[PDB]
Amino acid sequence: SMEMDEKDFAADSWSLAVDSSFLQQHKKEVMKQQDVIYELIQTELHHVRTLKIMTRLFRTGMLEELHLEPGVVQGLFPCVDELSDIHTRFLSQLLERRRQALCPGSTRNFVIHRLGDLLISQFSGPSAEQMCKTYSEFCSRHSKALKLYKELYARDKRFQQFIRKVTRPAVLKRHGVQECILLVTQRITKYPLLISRILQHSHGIEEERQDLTTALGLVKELLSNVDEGIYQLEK
Amino acid sequence: AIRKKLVIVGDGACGKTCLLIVFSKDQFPEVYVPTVFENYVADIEVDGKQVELALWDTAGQEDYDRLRPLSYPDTDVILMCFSIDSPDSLENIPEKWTPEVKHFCPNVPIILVGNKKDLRNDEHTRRELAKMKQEPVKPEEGRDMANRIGAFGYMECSAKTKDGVREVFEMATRAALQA
Ligand SMILES: Nc1ccc2c(ccn2C(F)F)c1
Repeated sequence: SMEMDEKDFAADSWSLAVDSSFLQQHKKEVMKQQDVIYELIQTELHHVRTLKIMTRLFRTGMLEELHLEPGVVQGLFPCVDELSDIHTRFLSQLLERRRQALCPGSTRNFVIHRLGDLLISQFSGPSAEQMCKTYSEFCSRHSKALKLYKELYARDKRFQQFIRKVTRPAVLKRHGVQECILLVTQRITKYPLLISRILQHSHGIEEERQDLTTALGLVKELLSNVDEGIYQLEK
Repeated sequence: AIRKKLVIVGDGACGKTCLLIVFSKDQFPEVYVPTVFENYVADIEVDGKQVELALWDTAGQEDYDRLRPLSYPDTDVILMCFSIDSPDSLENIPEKWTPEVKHFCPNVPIILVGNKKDLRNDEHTRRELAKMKQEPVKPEEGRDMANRIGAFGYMECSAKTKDGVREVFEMATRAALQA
């Protein structure tokens, strides 16, 4: 995570992120729609941060400090590079929509009016096929990953010191290895709840209401395909 | 501080996301109530024992029977939630949720929690429920269901007013600590 993005998303809501004088210029309904759009981007930023802890902090640390066998590290963090690539791309498109919307002379005041089209693009075509394939593989390897982790933690002393060392800082309190895996798995099922609440406050422009309705269905189709392609592997 | 894991289960409208938010913030959100809960590690001291309780939600996983059980591994206590303003969410407890939680979490203590107890004496709630020939869940109806499913205990709370919220999570910590 970068200081610019953390600062832009430090507030608990869009209503508290923007200047008070800018907030006053908007209707109650627009403030509610923006609050939920901000929550979606803030939680996506947290999600991309979670995948970076898994790749840079855990995966890379095990390869360089512990010199663990690449197939062991793969078993622990299945599809982490593909997952990181899907969500860093999605996050980039969301922050670019926020950036274009900023008022001239401001780094915090903005209103996103066309989120729907970005969501339809992400959850359709090749990007939807890649999310479906990646989560079906990741989720099918979830139990095998936790079992491999517990075995290593209980049988190797150098692995235990490594884990205790890298997860010691307060900023890693919710981000242990197993916690990161469950955070990633639960991410996909958060999207329909967020999109539906954005849709509830997006009745002003008919085109936007239709785009968000299409996007909601594409997310549910994706979730249904991932759910149906899951089977827990067992070693 | 030992580490324990808590998972909240129940229907979409049982109010489980709001309970996790009010507990973790120790405040009912004044400006904005979040749509989603990611995770949280609570520092709880119950009966002189310090515990790190990791809190998890299952909201969004109700329709996906193969994604949902991925939240269960190594759970130490289950908060099985229902809404007091919804007699229908109480019906789903022994049929769908209890057999699932006993299959994926054998021998794990379950606390049946009655959410939204503030609506038990809300007139809008009482009039609306009468159109479908129903009424708010009585405290004894909750106790009987908790006894029937073999729950560790039965508790009630109101996320709106924070009443009974701290006690729910303190009792969950106590249950997670037992053999
Ligand atoms: N005996 C058994 C096996 C699997 C079960 C249950 C209840 C839910 N599931 C699961 F597949 F979701 C019960």
